[PDB]
Amino acid sequence: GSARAEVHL
Amino acid sequence: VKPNYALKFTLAGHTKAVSSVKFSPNGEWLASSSADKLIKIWGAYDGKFEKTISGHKLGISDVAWSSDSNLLVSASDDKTLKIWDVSSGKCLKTLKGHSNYVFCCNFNPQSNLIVSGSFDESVRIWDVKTGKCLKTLPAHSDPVSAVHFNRDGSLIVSSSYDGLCRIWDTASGQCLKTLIDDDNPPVSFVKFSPNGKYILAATLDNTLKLWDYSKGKCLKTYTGHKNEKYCIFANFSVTGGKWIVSGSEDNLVYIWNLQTKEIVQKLQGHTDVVISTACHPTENIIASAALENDKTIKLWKSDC
Repeated sequence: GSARAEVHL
Repeated sequence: VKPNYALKFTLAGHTKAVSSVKFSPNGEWLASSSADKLIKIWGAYDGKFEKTISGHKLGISDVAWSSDSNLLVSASDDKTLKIWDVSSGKCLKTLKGHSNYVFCCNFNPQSNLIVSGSFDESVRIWDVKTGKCLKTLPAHSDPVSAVHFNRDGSLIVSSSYDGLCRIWDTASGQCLKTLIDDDNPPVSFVKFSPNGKYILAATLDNTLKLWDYSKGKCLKTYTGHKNEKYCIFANFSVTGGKWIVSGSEDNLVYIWNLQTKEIVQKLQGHTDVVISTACHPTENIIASAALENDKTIKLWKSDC
């Protein structure tokens, strides 16, 4: 729902 | 000596992953931000829900208090930051300028400035009063994971997925130093120590490191936890014993002895990644928050 709660490659 | 943090309260309310938790400087409140686009205020000592602050159009990734505990600033996927008056719940200013998600934010010591980091790979410095961007720093070559002002506000430290930690002169905007160790893993979090002599940095290779800013060298490393995917916050606990606190991807809260680097305690209870932790300014209290499968915040208390 927000960048921090997602994984970034 | 070792701490004995015990679960005291579990705070339910956010409808999506919680993204960050922060205790107000005056110790009266706990603010939390979430992917549910909301900010919630809770009693710091009783964990009692106070109010909900709304406005952002998309999920929020970070929230921070002003020095006098009167304002909050949040960073959202809607590419804006919003300054809030906590007492009234009003959005005083919406900071527009970043060209991609805003990921991190903080007020400077006098709280007249706000620093932000974004997926647009830049760091921006804003005037709190006018809500106008004062400077845009072409800081990194990947998303900026964290930004923080030093004790007197003359410096800003930033971290990025590009593997770098950089220190900037607030007034000139010049890059004064680039810090990186023997490997180049993404730097997921950074912040100056309470006395401003060190920088605590987390990298996505399951490591936390304490850097001597002036000498530009790594002094201590903290390991034992799991951190390879999310930008988990880390803190300096200074109310009782001097610890380093951080969430982990194994759903636990880790606490290390800052000087010895030994793990002194692990807090079990969350059902998902502990993305954020915060340490109360006067009481030995730790607040922890977890992602999507948990959605709760927990307050732990210790006698030391």
